[PDB]
Amino acid sequence: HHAADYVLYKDATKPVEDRVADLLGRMTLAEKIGQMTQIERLVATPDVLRDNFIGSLLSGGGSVPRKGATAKEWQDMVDGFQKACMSTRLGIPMIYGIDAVHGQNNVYGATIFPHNVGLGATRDPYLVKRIGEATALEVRATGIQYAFAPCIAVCRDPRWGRCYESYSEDRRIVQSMTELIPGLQGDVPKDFTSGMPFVAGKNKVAACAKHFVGDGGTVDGINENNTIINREGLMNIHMPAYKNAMDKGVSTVMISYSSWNGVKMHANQDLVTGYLKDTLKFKGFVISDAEGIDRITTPAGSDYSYSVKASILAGLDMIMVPNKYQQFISILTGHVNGGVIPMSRIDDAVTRILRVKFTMGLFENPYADPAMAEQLGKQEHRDLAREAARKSLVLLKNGKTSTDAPLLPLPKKAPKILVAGSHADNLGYQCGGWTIEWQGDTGRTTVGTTILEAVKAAVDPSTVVVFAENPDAEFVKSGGFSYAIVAVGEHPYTETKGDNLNLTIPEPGLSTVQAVCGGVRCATVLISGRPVVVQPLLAASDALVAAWLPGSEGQGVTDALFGDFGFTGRLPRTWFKSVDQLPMNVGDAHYDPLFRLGYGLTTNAT
Ligand SMILES: CO[C@@H]1O[C@H](CS[C@@H]2O[C@H](CO)[C@@H](O)[C@H](O)[C@H]2O)[C@@H](O)[C@H](O)[C@H]1O
Repeated sequence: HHAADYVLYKDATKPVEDRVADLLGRMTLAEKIGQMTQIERLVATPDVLRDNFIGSLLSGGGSVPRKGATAKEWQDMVDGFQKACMSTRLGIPMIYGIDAVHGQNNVYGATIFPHNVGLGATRDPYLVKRIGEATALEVRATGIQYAFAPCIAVCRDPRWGRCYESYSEDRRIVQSMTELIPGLQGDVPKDFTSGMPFVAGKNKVAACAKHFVGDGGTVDGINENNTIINREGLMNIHMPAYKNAMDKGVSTVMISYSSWNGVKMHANQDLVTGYLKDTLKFKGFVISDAEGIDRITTPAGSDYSYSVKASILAGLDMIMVPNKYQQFISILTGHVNGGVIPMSRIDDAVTRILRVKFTMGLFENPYADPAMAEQLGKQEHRDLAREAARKSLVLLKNGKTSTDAPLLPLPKKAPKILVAGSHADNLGYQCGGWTIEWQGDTGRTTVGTTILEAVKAAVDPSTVVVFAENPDAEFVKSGGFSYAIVAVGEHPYTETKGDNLNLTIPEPGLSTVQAVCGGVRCATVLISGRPVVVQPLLAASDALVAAWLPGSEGQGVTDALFGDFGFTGRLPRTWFKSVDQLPMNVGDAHYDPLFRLGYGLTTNAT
């Protein structure tokens, strides 16, 4: 179609499959293996990207151009890498990925949404879709085209450090929340074939259903461990939301570090090729987790030659190396040259990668849109996060006896009130893991409103608000307070650091609640990624709210405390009486919860 130097794959009017096949046919082995290689920005340079024909870059947790970087700085970084990739012989644009898992959370000033467990409490898939939409905008504000979300793990044991990344222990709730996908990517057309990838265009991002499969089913909630369950159970609990993801055109699937009945997912041909590709008809690309192929072996990295063979033969398409790319490319090249990995396998991997790139418009818009920068931290998105935080809250108790006046909602006008606890004025703590840093952090790490700040913004001007992080009993009794709001809970964590066999909150937390509630009527706000031992907190408190990890918009909490809205959240997980009961999930034989899945008290708006 019509100039003399015409190249079909560069023609935006041509069908995606025609463009894919036209480009594939022109590629060298080096160019093909390059496409299959994803590297950290930390090891990327223009020469590296060009010389190795690199297909993808990522920012892992906390991998940022600098602390406090603006949206424009991110765009300029991504564009710099893209300019190198576009300078190769074939000019294949790279795709840049990041964990935008509760907003564009590595980025300073990005709206931080509640983590997934709290989103499960909302039972509101349309809310989650709108969060996906807002997240896509804030990711594109930074020039990034690809989000490693949603985590559709079904966490079956809250001792797991990623339980907060799971919408629920109930697969039906996880299935419902796959609405994140068309939020991130755009809605698929009416004709759409389940398993095809889809992204609407330059204001949307490629999504990633992760981590395939059974990441939430590991023994004792040990992160990356073995999931011991028969096929029927894997298919009934851990797999269903992957089919919903196929139906919604999820562009990519990331493989789990975990094993199923002793077989590493990163080496499981039956599940990756036999099931995901051949049965579910997935036609996007399958990506490893970071050093996932290394961890096939024990010790990890002890036979990288085998790691490459096993993973690529299993059906993985793109390898999140993410650092030692030279070794990866060299070994894979050697395996192909020696006939150990057939060219058909390479061509399939590259077909899938290119399919996603062409489909999403990446060849047409390889560079960032500077007009999108202002989407970052946009007030409308914060208003959405505030709605989500409020809807996520689960009221567990509202009065010590059935005959007491209900404490909540609290009055906005009172002479003097107390706000207390380690989590009352700590933005990092209310965001939890995957916020600015990989593991999260403490204090004022980004733009947001803490619980204290939200209280001050809510109350009548005549209301005096006193803050004390850890007041003693005498301070509270002598203070002339009308009531107190006390916020305590878990510190930020991610992945194995969050694995926890005792699930008791750090001190001081309970001691502060006891001191405050002993002196004045108190509403306890519990910040956690999961159910934790809660009977002692309940015994002390007039009212208690499970607020999960509500994100940057602390006014979501006070919107419910002061009755602007009624409490509506319902537990998306079983609340255990004791960790000795675990695992214990709804539908089990000996089900003996402190609070069952679905429990939640309500209030009416005042
Ligand atoms: C300890 O090394 C750090 O690990 C984290 C998490 S591993 C892996 O990372 C993927 C890409 O960021 C996530 O999509 C996936 O869910 C995680 O399991 C990694 O983010 C850091 O880059 C790395 O320093």
